[PDB]
Amino acid sequence: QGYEEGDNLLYHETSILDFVRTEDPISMLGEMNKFTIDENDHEWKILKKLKQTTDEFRSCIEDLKVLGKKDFKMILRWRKIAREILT
Amino acid sequence: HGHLGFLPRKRAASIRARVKAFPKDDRSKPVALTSFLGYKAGMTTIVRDLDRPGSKFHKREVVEAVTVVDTPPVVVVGVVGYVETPR
Amino acid sequence: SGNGAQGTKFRISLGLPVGAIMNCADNSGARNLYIIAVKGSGSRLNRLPAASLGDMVMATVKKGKPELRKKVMPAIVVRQAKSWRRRDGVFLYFEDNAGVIANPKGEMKGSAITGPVGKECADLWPRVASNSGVVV
Amino acid sequence: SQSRINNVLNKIHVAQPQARDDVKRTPFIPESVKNLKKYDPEDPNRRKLARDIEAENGGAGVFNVNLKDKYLLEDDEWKNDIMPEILDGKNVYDFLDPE
Amino acid sequence: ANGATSFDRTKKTITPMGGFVHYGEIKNDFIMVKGCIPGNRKRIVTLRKSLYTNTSRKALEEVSLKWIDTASKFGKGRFQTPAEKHAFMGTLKKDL
Amino acid sequence: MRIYQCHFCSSPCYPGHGIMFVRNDAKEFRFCRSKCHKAFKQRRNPRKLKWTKAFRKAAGKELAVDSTLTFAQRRNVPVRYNRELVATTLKAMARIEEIR
Amino acid sequence: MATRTQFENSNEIGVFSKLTNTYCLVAVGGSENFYSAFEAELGDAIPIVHTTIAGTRIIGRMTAGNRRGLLVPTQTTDQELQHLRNSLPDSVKIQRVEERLSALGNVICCNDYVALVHPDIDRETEELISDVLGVEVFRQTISGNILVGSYCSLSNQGGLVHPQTSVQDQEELSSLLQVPLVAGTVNRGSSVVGAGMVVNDYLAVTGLDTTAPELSVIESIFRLQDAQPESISGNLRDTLIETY
RNA sequence: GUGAUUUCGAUUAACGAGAUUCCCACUGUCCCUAUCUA
Ligand SMILES: [Zn+2]
Repeated sequence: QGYEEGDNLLYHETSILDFVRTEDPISMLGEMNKFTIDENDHEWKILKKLKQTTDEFRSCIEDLKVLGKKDFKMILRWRKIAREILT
Repeated sequence: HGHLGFLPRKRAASIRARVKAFPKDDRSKPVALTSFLGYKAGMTTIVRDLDRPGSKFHKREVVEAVTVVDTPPVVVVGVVGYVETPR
Repeated sequence: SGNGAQGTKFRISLGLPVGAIMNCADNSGARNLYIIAVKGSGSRLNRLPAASLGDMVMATVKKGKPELRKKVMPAIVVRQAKSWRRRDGVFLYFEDNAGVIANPKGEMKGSAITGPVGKECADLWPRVASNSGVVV
Repeated sequence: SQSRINNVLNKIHVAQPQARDDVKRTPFIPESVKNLKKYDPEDPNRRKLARDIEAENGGAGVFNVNLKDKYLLEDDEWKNDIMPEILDGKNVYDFLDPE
Repeated sequence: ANGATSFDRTKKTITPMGGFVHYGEIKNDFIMVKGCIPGNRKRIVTLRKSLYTNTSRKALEEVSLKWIDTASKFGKGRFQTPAEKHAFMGTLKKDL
Repeated sequence: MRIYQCHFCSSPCYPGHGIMFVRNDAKEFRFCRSKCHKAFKQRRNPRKLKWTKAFRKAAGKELAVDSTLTFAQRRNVPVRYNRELVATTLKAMARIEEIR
Repeated sequence: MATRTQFENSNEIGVFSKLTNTYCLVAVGGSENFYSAFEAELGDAIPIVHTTIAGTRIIGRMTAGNRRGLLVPTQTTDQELQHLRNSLPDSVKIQRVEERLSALGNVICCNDYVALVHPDIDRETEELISDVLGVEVFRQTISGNILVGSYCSLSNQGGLVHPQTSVQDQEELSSLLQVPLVAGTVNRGSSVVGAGMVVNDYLAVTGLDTTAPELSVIESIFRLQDAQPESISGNLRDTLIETY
């Protein structure tokens, strides 16, 4: 059905913080390719010392359109934990 | 349908196909065999570094299917003379 | 290879018969391209003409702008889902089927192409090569 | 006609820079390019061109130019050498590096 | 080094891993011919000299081979030699 | 030529072998065989599939970081051809594979 | 030094060749007429390399660089990288980049001191440009056109952009580049100008269909003749007005 | 003799192994065949 007018590279990346803070994550996960990581950001410095941040979370985050629904649900759980931390 | 020059579509009289024309002889050249016998032993693939001026694949490498024919040396065991006749 | 192409074109597996709708990958304002004919197509009885990567077809715009609709125009196929063999040794394929509008001389109507363009199409059409951002 | 005047400007107008500080951006012309003698198409003693070499050897479509002849190497005998690339499932170029 | 070229330094013969299917290894002289020929494996074949002096540049051009595929033909072969297969997989249970 | 490695299981990909998929974001996934290609299309996780080098290195079946393993990378800066350098490379490759 | 030629009867010299001040890259295909056309003017002064990029001939579109360095896409093979390295002198850096926008000639419009790049390229390739080519990177769309390298031919002396460029865009780009700019055509009215012609500070090559007025404009902006300054617009003006 | 009912000879909801033109979805009907089991 064609391509977007404002989309040149057909590449959509946002911030893991933007994912954490957005209210509707379903459409974002549908229309994102990657979640970039900043190691000089204090929120990410906080979230680096968590149980689910390490292991295969980074590999599942570096790409999105190869993931399965189980990987996506794990990502949703990680964002949920990050949200909870945030007379 | 079909190429009418390959009729009739009958079984070959032998398993070894006959050579029905040898190269035209040139008496000045040294003595050489015109033909050899081998056994077909499978196929494989090669990468050829092509040198073919004029081609779009000049100075480029292509992948080719090849056939391997097992050819141990043949043993000479006889000689037969032929005379030409009006028949 | 018709008029406008650069040199000889080798055989590539056919993916897009007549009556197929592909994406339009340029910024000309078309959304799809419906194939009505394939240029340089040898005739065989009871066979649908089909197009491959690097081919020039004649297409209408089923979805797009009202000005661009209703008119048969030349297009060039730049992506095919059907896998084809590259002579250096790879079988490869793209995610969808995509083409770009063009004039009879092979010049691109739009300004740029979005997505990867087939290497064969880019090396055959210099204007496609000029307007490509990603070539495989 | 005054209406045609507005269309002239877009093509005839040439815009200069504002010189943006003292950063020097001078045109580079090589000394060999400077001292190169102009090629005269009808001149007896002129350098032999690549198409001339092709015509002398085979002509277009049959001549086979050696692309290793203009290689700049520490040794000239190395120009006609095969560079290996596969060894036991490894790419040689991957292991190729100084020290 | 039947299957080794100037570009591929792996010392290996022409025989693919596991042998040709329905035909053993090649331990004699052999002819590698471009393309396919009539017949199937094990069939006796006759190779004849060209009947005419070929006027094609194809008959003249030298062949420089870069690599010969010696992967197994008995499946989706990934390794050219058993040494490469072992170096990839590593140490298996029966190696210890 | 170039020996690639499978995007799924990391097994070597030789000329003609396997299949390549080019995604719209223009990155190329090379698969050594249709097994890996079909698992990718099914969207299975190689890090979960025990028969892949990704899983093995993730779970500790084999070493992921090593002095021998640092020798081979994709060189993006070419070096001038030097016969002595090539011969030294050919020796060192065998030595390194033995040590590994 | 403005000359005309064709590659296999094609007018797009910028597609099939790359010209800088210290080297020239020429597609290998066909015969040696194109190579010898370059060599007749250039002499043995600078390297002229028959090169192939990923098995293709579109090297002025797949490759980017200037007198200092050369950039090739990820699709470039090791053999081609080695061939380029053995051909060019060590004074030329040669770098292969992992950029998703592979058509470096299209996505980078550069010269010896400043690069105009595609807006959406990444910081990694911007840093690579600034490091290997020794230039300053600017994300800018020429008249709102993707592929600045395709729609603009640039040099240390001047620049030719596609005619649709607005006057404000011309002024802004001229200030960012510090070379005089002209909106103009090539190859009898072709908008794609960088991909239609190669140019460096002392030579320009364009398709055989380049008309005399277009050739004069090109030679004026690129300052090929020593005697003619940037001010000859006041002397070509009558011809240009009569043409348009 | 007409065949529900209503409204203005026309009109009418519900229903139909009744008739006709298209749409989505789907596909070996087809391009163009190929293979497996009994
Ligand atoms: Zn697998």
